[PDB]
Amino acid sequence: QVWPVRQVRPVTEKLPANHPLLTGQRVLDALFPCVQGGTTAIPGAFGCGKTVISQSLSKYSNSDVIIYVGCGERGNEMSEVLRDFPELTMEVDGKVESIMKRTALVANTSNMPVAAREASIYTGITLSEYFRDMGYHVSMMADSTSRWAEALREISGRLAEMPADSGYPAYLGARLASFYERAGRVKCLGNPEREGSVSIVGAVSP
Amino acid sequence: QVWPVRQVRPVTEKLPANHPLLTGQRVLDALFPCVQGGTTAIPGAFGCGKTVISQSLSKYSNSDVIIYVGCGERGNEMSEVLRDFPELTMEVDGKVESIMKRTALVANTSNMPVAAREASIYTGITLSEYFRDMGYHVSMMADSTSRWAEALREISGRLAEMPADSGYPAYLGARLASFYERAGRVKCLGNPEREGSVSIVGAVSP
Amino acid sequence: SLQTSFVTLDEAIKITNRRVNAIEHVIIPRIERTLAYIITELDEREREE
Amino acid sequence: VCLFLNLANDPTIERIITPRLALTTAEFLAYQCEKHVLVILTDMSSYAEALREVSAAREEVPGRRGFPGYMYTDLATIYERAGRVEGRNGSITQIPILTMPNDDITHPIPDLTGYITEGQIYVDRQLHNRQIYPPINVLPSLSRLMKSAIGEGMTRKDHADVSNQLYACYAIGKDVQAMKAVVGEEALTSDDLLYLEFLQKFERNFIAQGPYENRTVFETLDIGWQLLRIFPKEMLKRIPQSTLSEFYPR
Amino acid sequence: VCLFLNLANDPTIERIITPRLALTTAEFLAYQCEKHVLVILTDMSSYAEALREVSAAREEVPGRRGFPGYMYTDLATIYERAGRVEGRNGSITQIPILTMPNDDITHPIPDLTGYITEGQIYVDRQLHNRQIYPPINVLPSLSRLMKSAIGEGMTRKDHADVSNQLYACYAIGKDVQAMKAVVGEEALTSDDLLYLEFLQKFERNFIAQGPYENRTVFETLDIGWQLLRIFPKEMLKRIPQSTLSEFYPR
Repeated sequence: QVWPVRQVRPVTEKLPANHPLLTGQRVLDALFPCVQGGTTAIPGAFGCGKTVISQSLSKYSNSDVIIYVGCGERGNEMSEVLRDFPELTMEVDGKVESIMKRTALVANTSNMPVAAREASIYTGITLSEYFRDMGYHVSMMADSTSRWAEALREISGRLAEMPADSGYPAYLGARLASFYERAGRVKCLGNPEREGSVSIVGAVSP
Repeated sequence: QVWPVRQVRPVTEKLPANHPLLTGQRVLDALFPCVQGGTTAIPGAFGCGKTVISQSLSKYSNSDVIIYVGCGERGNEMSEVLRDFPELTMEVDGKVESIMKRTALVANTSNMPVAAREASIYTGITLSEYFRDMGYHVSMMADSTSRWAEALREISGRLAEMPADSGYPAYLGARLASFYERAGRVKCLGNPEREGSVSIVGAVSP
Repeated sequence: SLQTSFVTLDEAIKITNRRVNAIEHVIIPRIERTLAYIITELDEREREE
Repeated sequence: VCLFLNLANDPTIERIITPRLALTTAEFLAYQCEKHVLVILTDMSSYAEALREVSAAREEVPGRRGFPGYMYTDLATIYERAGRVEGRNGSITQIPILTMPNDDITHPIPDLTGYITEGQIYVDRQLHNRQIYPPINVLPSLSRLMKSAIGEGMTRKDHADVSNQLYACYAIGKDVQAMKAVVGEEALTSDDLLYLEFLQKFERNFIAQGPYENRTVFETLDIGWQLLRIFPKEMLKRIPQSTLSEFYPR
Repeated sequence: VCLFLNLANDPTIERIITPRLALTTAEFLAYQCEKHVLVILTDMSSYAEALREVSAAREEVPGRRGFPGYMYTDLATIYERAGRVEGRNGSITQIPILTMPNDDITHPIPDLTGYITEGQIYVDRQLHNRQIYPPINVLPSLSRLMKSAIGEGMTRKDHADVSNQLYACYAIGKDVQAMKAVVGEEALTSDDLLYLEFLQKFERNFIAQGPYENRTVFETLDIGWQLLRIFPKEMLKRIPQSTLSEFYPR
């Protein structure tokens, strides 16, 4: 099927979140826990560990599907995923299965076109909603949404628009809010009663 | 002959500077030596004993030609230089002569046009590059380079140009580096095989 | 009595020097840092207007 | 060697195409003639300043301190032309050189460079004023590809643990050095003096090298262990026990 | 209860008419059906962001931070729809709810809102991080209609003096605690320790309440007196003698 990446896929109802999203870290599990269907932000300077936290979370969490959006970041950080993941496995019925059999990547590195950093984000959150509708629990890692904001500022500059704050357009907060409002636990549209969920973990690069 | 002040004069080759600039003070000649073709900076402030440098350069030095530059000095501070400099003397071949037989002055005050207080440094360096191409060793001195940078900032401001750190124009370090890159020892263009030098002494007022 | 004086004066000297070194190495540098930061941020607000 | 020299009395707007000429030459030599190239780009600060000047010339949206808003997407088209590819036996190792204005690492140039590159080597002024060479401060330094390049069969089994322990000990020593500037020389413990000894011996034996001395990595690791033996093996709380059983007594 | 809901997945330009349909119902109910209405307006900051978003698309001379230059006259046509009118037995009370960006009370939105409303209730982050609920910081909070709603015949004759003395004591205790943390835990005077005990017991017993606890006004005043009894009656300079004589000795 074909779906417009800027329209939210419908549901029957949005339910509250009642289950933990288990990372592998002692902190972030003891002190500041996320839930299945929550929204997280990891702000930090360069060299602090946003990408390592994101990749460990995508390797060892308890989610059924993992979507990894690399939006305007290093191209050697997608070759570390395509090399590490086919070797890591998980146990199900005695049989071992690699964790790349349940992962999808959407890469637009930092020297790729700047206008396709927006189309990347919307491409990921629309794949998180297609699998949630099947009854799965999806987690979506958006690495440096700040690059999406920078793409927006560049395009807004080419249009000769009036800036709002530090150069960014006046509608930045609206885009961010309506993107983070797509995460949650849902009762899925359709007659067989399912229950799905989409968590979003967004890295910020101040 | 007529020469544009914002164009460097051509040479045959830029040599490395390997000969002292004798000033006559025991300090500045033993502990902190300068070379013929070097670049110096002093602090131009009140009551710091600053005239020793220019007076030593003019009277007792191995230079052949002296070029003094005031870049927007106060009104009564210029009246002191234009009074003192025609009084200094040297001894040559046993006789006593006036230093204004081998000296040229560029004199601006704070109310003279802002585009003359900015192009003063370039007039001075072009005169010294003209006397270097004869075979001489020139030593230029720019008094209060800060009063030049402020006229630069004001000329920028007039053209409604985006400011940079502390309001100064964007091209401040480029100008300050391409100015001091005009000093040094060179092998002069032309047939009778000579060699010259230009030594710049700037003054800053932090 | 002289020795008793000596001892109390010796400890009070150390306490006061500790206070001086604290105000000189911990407090004043921090204030100067948060002053330079404010100057920078005001310079940045002007460039947007 | 192939040099592309643009000096300080040369056109400013031609500083924008110099690194791209250099990198096109590098990519031809590496991905078509299959060599190992090393690219040195000197003063990306002057490149960034020429870029700011051209941006201000035509009134575009600025970022911090007047630099264009697209400076990240512009530096990334230069830094990202460096690596290996599948099926070809060449590579490109880039080593830009920066100058941080006022030694500030939060300035737009170092800050945007550190978000793009895979580490950085920090050259310190405080160590230069003590006549130390090379004046490299290892705490604000980083290399993001080290974890996959060291270890058993690559350098030696203990590389990573020695590195992490040297980092921890250096940081605690620099903490003690600043505590003693307030509480005095005679208020420290028996372990704070161990840390203050480690600091001196580290800065003078490990860092300081001499400008023509070529230390194989095993010599470096031996020096690191000689420095770590200052402490009892119970203070080294980052090294596993089966590594301390094999490498600490020797 | 009547609800008007604009969620963060809804259009942004609706937020401009939302607080005006909610205030047109409240005016029909109060001044035509004669009932007492309570209007809650959640995120008066999102409304101003939508205002700025419409003003930036019209290429208008911006205000501070980019918000429109007529944002004062715009918030005043929302806030000033509240009160009682003659001859009609209905009222409207308004409780907007802002969120200050970066906890900054000099941002345009809180600034301009303070010029229009009668006071403010300030929710603090420092009190939140220490497990206090409700985390209300009473030093920058204010209510400008309090003087005429309290006192003898309305609540109790000792209300204003207790409130004034509690405020003054809290201020003096904060100014003490600052330098107590800075210079000397033992250089504190004998009464510069009573203000710190008052700080602790006031933030734990008066402010901290419980998310379902409904105190009367007289219980609040009794707790205020229990706290004021920490100090000898000579240190309460903001309370008259006739009130101290009647309420202190219990």
